[PDB]
Amino acid sequence: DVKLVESGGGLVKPGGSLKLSCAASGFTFSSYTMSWVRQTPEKRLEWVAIISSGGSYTYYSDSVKGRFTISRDNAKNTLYLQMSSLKSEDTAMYYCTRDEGNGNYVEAMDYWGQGTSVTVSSAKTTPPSVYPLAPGSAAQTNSMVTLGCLVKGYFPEPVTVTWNSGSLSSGVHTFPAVLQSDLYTLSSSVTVPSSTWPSETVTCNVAHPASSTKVDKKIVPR
Amino acid sequence: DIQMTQSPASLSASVGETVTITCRASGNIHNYLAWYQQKQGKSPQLLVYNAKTLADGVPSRFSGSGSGTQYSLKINSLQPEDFGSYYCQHFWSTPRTFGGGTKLEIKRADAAPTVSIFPPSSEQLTSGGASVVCFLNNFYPKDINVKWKIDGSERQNGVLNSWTDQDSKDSTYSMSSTLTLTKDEYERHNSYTCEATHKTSTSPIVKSFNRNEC
Amino acid sequence: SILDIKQGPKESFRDYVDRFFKTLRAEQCTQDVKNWMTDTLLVQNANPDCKTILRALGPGATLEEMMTACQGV
Repeated sequence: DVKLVESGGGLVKPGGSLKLSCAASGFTFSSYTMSWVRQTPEKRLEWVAIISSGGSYTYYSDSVKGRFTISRDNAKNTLYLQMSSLKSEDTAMYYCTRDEGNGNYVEAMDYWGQGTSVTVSSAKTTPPSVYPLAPGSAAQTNSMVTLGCLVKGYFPEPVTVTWNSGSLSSGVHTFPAVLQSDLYTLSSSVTVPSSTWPSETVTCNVAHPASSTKVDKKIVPR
Repeated sequence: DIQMTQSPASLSASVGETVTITCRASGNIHNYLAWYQQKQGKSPQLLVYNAKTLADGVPSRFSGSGSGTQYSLKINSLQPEDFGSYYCQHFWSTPRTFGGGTKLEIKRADAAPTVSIFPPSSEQLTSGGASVVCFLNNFYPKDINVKWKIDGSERQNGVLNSWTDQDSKDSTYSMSSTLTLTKDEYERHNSYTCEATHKTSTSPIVKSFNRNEC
Repeated sequence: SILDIKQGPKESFRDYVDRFFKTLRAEQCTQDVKNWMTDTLLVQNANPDCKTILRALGPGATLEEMMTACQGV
């Protein structure tokens, strides 16, 4: 049962430094060639760097050459990526990856990690503001009724929205966040049969780990 | 270097249909090509390699074919678990480059969206900002145009839209839209209106409120 | 003799490539044969670790690229 587990992702300022690593369990580590592969916010995947099973030999995509350094501690069953001189453009999910064992040349990347996210930007960390979205005085008649709450002006990603401590999953929609110069804004929506609105508490829970924020909001009518 | 071009960028099919993604290299690869699968919010899984051979535990409905410079991937009679993204990469020359990727989504009978307009909260006004929010939830075909009418005439200034991924349960889409203003700008009008014009019907879905209703 | 040239465990692939083709000139067989030999010998006789990476550079990779891949750190 082969596993790759990356970690060390985080927020870093342009021209900063950060070091990703990947713990391999499952197979003889020093028997394989390894890589780091990234996926853009857009979702274009770009191979970045590769390394000898021994470790003394490396190779780099032009796009990182001389900025990034790949390495492995074979005894620690670990692969590393040292990043320096970070471009905003380096903002990606970084994937740790194994070259398959069997072809004369490498014929596939066998296995992937799950990835850690790296965001490079200068924008400072910020706690969100949660405001409720109650459907004010009008509409509503329908069997189902929609409520929501908006999570405004925070950085960086991610945020975690939940309705009544998770006990209202299905019928929820949390919208992808939107960068609004230096700051994120996301909204989320629940729908509930309206005969069990006001007189049944509906609260959302907003978690912003990056700045130690837990927030809840009753959804008081108008 | 060798570059990979994929297409389509996206296509959407129905369970049971057959489908062909293609892939095209700037040089020859003499079959040194692989295809990865990526389901929403998961990491890529190798699915085919050397153009033709399937990775282990990949159902047989998948075939790869091609030679020289154009290769392609085909899925016979789709199953729900096949919908996602698809990337090809080559293993000939040294930068192993990737196709742009082909996004595969599920077809289904058209839904109209459920539109919900939301005024600002008092809390927010207290801060100095106002945002009027619109949910356009759970519709088929992915596209809609939204239209914001302050008072009666349009406004295209401070709008901001977000789109969900194809719903896992029910294969539909939703959209959030957020018209933002100064508390001060906001307390200067009456109509606030949200117009969703969408395939499902001719005349738009209109939802509005007046700032007077307490 | 050519069978004897093999890459040292810290010798960079470049200098090993000079030794090889030096030696290869010295031996006397068809240009044809000496090319076959290269094909068998040169990648195969690189330091065990270095082939690892060479294996991953793909078939298409040039010498120029290999030599780069296989200098030190």
